[PDB]
Amino acid sequence: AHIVKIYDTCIGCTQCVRACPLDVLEMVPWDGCKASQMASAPRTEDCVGCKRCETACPTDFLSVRVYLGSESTRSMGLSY
Amino acid sequence: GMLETPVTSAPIVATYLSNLPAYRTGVAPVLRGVEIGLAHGFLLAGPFIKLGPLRNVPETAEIAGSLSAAGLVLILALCLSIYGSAQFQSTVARDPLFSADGWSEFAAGFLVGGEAGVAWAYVCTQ
Amino acid sequence: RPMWYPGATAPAHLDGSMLGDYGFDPLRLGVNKDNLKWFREAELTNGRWAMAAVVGILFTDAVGLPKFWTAGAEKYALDNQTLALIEVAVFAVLEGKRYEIYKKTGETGFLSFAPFDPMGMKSEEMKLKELKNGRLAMLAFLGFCSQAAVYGKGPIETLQLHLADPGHNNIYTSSVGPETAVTVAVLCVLPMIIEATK
Amino acid sequence: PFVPPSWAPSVFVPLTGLVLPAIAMATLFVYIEKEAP
Amino acid sequence: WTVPTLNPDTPSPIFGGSTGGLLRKAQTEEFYVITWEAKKEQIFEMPTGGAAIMRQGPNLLKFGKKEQCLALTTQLRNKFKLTPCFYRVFPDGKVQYLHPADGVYPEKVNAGRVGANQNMRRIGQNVNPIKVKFSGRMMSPAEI
Amino acid sequence: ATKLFPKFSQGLAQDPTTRRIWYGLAMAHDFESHDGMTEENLYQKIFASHFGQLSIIFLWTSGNLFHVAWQGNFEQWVTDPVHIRPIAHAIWDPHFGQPAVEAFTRGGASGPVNISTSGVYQWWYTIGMRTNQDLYVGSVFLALVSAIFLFAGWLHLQPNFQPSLSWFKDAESRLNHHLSGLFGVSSLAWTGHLVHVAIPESRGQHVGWDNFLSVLPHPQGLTPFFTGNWAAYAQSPDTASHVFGTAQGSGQAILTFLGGFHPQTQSLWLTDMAHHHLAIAVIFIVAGHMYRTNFGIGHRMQAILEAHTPPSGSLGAGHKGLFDTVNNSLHFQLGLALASVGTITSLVAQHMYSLPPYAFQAIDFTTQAALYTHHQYIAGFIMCGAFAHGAIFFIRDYDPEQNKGNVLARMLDHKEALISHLSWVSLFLGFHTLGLYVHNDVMQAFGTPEKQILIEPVFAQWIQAAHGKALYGFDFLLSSKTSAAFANGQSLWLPGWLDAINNNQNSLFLTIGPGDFLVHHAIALGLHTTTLILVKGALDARGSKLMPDKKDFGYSFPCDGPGRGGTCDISAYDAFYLAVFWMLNTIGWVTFYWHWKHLTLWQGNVAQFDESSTYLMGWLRDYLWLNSSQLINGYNPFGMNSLSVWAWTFLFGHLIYATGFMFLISWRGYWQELIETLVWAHEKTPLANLVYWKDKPVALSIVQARLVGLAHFSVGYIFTYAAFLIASTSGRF
Repeated sequence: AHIVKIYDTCIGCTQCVRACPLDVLEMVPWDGCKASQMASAPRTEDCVGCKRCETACPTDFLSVRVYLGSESTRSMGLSY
Repeated sequence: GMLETPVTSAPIVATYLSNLPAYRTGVAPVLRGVEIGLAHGFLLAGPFIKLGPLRNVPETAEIAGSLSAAGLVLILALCLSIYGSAQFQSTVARDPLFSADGWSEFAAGFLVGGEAGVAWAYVCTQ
Repeated sequence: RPMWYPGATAPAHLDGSMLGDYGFDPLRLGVNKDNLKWFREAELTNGRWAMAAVVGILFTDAVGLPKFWTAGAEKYALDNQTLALIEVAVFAVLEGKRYEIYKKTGETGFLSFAPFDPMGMKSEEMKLKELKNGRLAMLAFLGFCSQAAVYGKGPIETLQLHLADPGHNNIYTSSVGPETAVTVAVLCVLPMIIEATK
Repeated sequence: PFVPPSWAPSVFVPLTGLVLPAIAMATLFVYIEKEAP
Repeated sequence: WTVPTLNPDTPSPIFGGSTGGLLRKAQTEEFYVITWEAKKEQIFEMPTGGAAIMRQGPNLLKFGKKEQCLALTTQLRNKFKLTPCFYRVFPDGKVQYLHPADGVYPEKVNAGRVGANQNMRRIGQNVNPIKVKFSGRMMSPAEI
Repeated sequence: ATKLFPKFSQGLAQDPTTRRIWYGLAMAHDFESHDGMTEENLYQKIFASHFGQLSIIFLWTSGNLFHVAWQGNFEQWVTDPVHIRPIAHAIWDPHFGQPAVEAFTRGGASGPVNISTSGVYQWWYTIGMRTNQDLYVGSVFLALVSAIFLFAGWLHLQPNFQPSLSWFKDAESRLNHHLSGLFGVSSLAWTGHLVHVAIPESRGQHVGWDNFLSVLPHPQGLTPFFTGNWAAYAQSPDTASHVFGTAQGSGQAILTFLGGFHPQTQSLWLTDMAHHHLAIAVIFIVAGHMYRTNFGIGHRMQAILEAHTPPSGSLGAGHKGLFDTVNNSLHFQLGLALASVGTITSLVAQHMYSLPPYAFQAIDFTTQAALYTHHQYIAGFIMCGAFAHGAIFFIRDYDPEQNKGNVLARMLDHKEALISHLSWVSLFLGFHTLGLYVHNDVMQAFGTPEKQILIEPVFAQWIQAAHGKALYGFDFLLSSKTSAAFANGQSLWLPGWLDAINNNQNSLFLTIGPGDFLVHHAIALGLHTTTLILVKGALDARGSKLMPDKKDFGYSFPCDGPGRGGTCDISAYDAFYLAVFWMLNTIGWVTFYWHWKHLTLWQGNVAQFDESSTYLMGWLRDYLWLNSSQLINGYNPFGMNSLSVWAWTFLFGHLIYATGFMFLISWRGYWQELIETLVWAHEKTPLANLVYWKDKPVALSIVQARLVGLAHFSVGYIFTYAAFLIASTSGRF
């Protein structure tokens, strides 16, 4: 499975969660930013690695990173 | 859900497919292999006989074509054996053909039937 | 329990349950339990075939009949085309009946008789004797073919020629001399190689 | 002498070209698709 | 809020069928089932190709992968303002609720969610690969 | 379920697609990425792999010797090595028809054979081989050596024979033994063979294992060596009328430095080569006592590296910590080794064509062309690998904390300046070389050849004059009869060297003009651009502005997605990937120049090259179109000849190259969608759905696609040029 990591530079804009096409990320309460929210990846077994979340992240540098790992039926997005 | 058409839903084609040895579901796999091998070797002997490199020389075109068809049948039998060994390794009614022993017997029956079909196609031209 | 050299060790899957065990499996092809039975049956039938073939070849050279590698070219009172058709037709049913015997019992058999023994001397010691004689006959058949390859003539003739000059007539003084000499030296060094690492 | 016979290519070329690659491909194919216990 | 249970006897939208449906994976590995409630009969676009008609009330559909179910969920939420939910069904009959996992959509923060895969540092603070070398397998410095 | 293959990667074994087999095959030698790999186990696996590689090399050499001794004509080629073509091996193909059988039946053989272009006949003839028995014995000996090396590789993996990690890091001991034993003692032994066998065999005296202990290499028998009268070994050398292989005109000297070439064989003197190996053997043996191992005396490389920092701080910390970053990094050592080996391979190609060492090698035009092209392509591939491993070192083994302030860190500190200057040099060279070419092409097209720009290479001609060539008329150093450098060598080696360099019939410092100047600038452009791509990929391997954390993704990864404007081909692997094309283009230019200049030289018309190499139309018509006429006529509707195999190989290479363009242009997505449609078709087809796949069919990955496309491109490139070069050179001569 791919490795999805969230960093402390996240501003809690929830743009990465809305851009995820397989429901891998979510928002959890936090205290390190004004939005009081932080991105999380509790369902990385369903991540395909499209990196749409990185495209939707506005922080410099990115707060969410996807490292392509082992490949399975779910990570390869195979319907067969 | 799926797409249904008269080509895949006609009762005539369904009966024709069910009458084939591969879709018998209840006979011995070795018998199925023998039948399929005979039906395949008989048609396989043709192209090598009429189009091989020795197709113009007389009294040996059929010999070379039949030997080439026999070699092809042997290669196909080896392919069937390795397919069965690499496909069934663990774990209506279940067809016994889709099993290690069933597919091995099927491959052996295919080899015997194919060689018999090639030999029968050779003598049929004499 | 003697091994295949003075000081070998079984490869953890040749404990000795099978007859004629000597712990010989360097390629480890019998690691699978299911393959060990099939390989054993194959060894037994190969040994039986080699036994009958070696006895037949040795009997043909004594009487004076054609050589074993040229008996096929001789013209018999039949046609070779019909001979091959009858041979594969009979053996199809015979091998099919023999295979079904191994699936139900696990050993060889003839036709519908799985433990084929009309006389009845099927003992545990007799089974091991069959294996030993089959292995010896397999090596003997390989020797027959190899002697006919470089020397021709015949097995009995080869033994007769070896008695004329044993120090000068051997595999080392033949056309395959250096290859077999190097192979013999490598083989003699092999047990020390296995014992040095272990 | 080490000189091979005249019939050596007629036996070794078909061997190395069809018998050995078929055996190697079959054994390798069985090894690749073997399932771990 | 409680986890819903799949109702296999749920009417499906009016569709004539297509060649982009389920395959052998649904019968041997797993498949996905999406259910939603529609206020009226409406024509929508199937993620596998074609136009189907969702009926008034419950609607159930089957897909080969989770991405198809989420794509249909996004289409139903953004266009018809509905609230769909899907499950992962195994050949043995096991049903696993997938989204929304906690009953609330992940774009909005909800109490009770425990953060996972969160690094309390930035990217520039990651160590060099030499410090991660000779590990159990190929490991990136972000995994530690 | 989990598959057994690959055993070294658990993640790949759980992959249910066809990508598992491909990745298991491509990651088999990446031991650092294997599961549960340690440093000691890594070094042990590399040791075993090294032994296996040596076994393969020795077996290949024994195979070549055996085939030449069995199906060759070495016994007949030694009698007339000017008019007899060497035979590689016999041809046994059932697909051959009758005309192909009599077409390939040549060279005096009784059947279809292949004419060798490797030059092993000349090499074996020069070193002393005369009969087929000698080649047979050498083949058996090399086969035994190969078996011994294979056994050593297997033995060093078993317990009580695995070397520890500390043994693999003894750099001082390894360097001392490689310089004194692997280099010096081997060269001394080669000198012993040349003095004992090659030199007497070239004088008509047979010296084999049966009589080398009773045959003296010199009539004075080791007395001048022990008494210091070494000049006695240079007395009475081979005269100008000596016939190779016979005693007519032969001498008695064994160590000379006459220089030049043999008047008959047009190759270097055997006594000169023996003396050369003796001198380098002494030098290498002496150099093998520089490092401290176990006797107090010697050096420690760490001390020399740490005591080499400039006082003004121009190099920062200097080389502090460089000993640890090299000894603990295998990629650094591999990169250094590949860089040196690639440069040495190029040196071998240049020196081998210019100064032929083997007898009757210069007359064999096909052998010379094939050897030069082969070594230059090998050198280019090795150079690309050296830079690729440098990038791998930066990503996997570079530690900024340990290399703080030294030269290694300072390189990355100003990497932008290096990349920018490489870009400027490449841009200048490309713009000007292309501009001069297009200008000359327009002048030749408009019918005004006197208007083209022809810059004379005065610097290289000045160097040629410094070496002794008096054609240009500079008259200085070796070109002037009154210089100190000229008068100091007139009694040792300058006569032969001057006679050989002033001869326009050999390849020793060929005459150059404006065409040589232009093509040399094209070569400079190729070298600078390939270096720019490789250096930029190695320096940006750890990161850049677009990807600040590139080092966290490894050396080879597909991309970083379409975000931030797009990140296609951002990894260092992709930089090496793009650099392979430039390497092939550069080697193509150097081999094209070499082949055209030598073709015009051998044909006796150097003016053709001098007047047609200044414009690209001359290169396309007078070199590519003109020399491919016999090649494409190997098989035509009227029949075929022995050159049809090269025509088939020519079309074969074109097909492979074009097939590579498919993986190079079309990308994954389209193929994945197509494969999905094929999966549906197989699943919905009766009588065929009963047979199912074990691995799910998927399209090749992005990285795999690049590798496959590059492999096809390179294979087609190599095969096409090899077929054209061999066919044109062999058919013309």
